[PDB]
Amino acid sequence: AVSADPNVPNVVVTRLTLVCSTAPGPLELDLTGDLESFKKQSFVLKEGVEYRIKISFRVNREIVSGMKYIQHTYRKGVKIDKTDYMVGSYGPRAEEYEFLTPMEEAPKGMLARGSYNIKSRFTDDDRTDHLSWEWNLTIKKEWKD
Repeated sequence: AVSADPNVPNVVVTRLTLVCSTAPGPLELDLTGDLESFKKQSFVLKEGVEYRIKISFRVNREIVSGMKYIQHTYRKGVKIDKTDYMVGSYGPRAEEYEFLTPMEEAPKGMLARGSYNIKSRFTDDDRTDHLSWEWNLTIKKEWKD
């Protein structure tokens, strides 16, 4: 044989970042080992600040011509917004990359405050789903003001 055996996927969501240029820092959601530790807590978000989201993933085996990112804004148990994000063709170079979603205002309002469960399924246009999990988003008044 040659080198070590595969028996492992080549593309998996390594982490999720949330830059807002206002909060205390980018919320990093690890998605490789402890995945059930996110359903116990949530990321404090602002009423509706325009924040961008960046998904990270390592590719060290084959190219993924058709990387996609999904996210169902589950609210009160019911879905209120879920869509896919066409990324592009990714090839294995040496390490992982970082996707970047444009602005995204959160739900604001005296009632909008609360935890919002989200279903994200990062899949590729090949024949399966690389990885998928679920994290909640707690909206508040001001995390730094």
